[PDB]
Amino acid sequence: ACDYTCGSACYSSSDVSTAQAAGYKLHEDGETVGSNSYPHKYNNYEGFDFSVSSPYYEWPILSSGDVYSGGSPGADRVVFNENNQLAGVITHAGASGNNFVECT
Ligand SMILES: Nc1nc2c(ncn2[C@@H]2O[C@H](CO)[C@@H](O)[C@H]2OP(=O)(O)O)c(=O)[nH]1
Repeated sequence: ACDYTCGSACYSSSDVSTAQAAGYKLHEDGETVGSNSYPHKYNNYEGFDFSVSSPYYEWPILSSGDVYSGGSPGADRVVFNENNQLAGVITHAGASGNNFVECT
């Protein structure tokens, strides 16, 4: 059930897969939504040890279960690459500044 824990947000594999599919599709069509223009390149400044190759893209995953459509993105993100492989699930919760910590 709780495959990914972001602070207090709990996401299942299906939740991630659904959000990732939506984000990858917009990337594929070259579209973006929200004040921060998601999905956009994630440079991995935090230096996370991803098992998949770059480039990476961040896309918001909502605790409500809805697919992001340009509103408030919240603190959690799913990270994917050009192969639509899941690099990881990250969050701003528990981090300082605009930094991310990996969800466990
Ligand atoms: N913290 C962080 N921000 C990133 C990274 N890659 C791109 N960014 C963007 O770099 C700027 C400083 O963090 C922000 O615009 C941020 O976008 P988001 O705010 O949409 O994450 C990354 O690897 N880590």
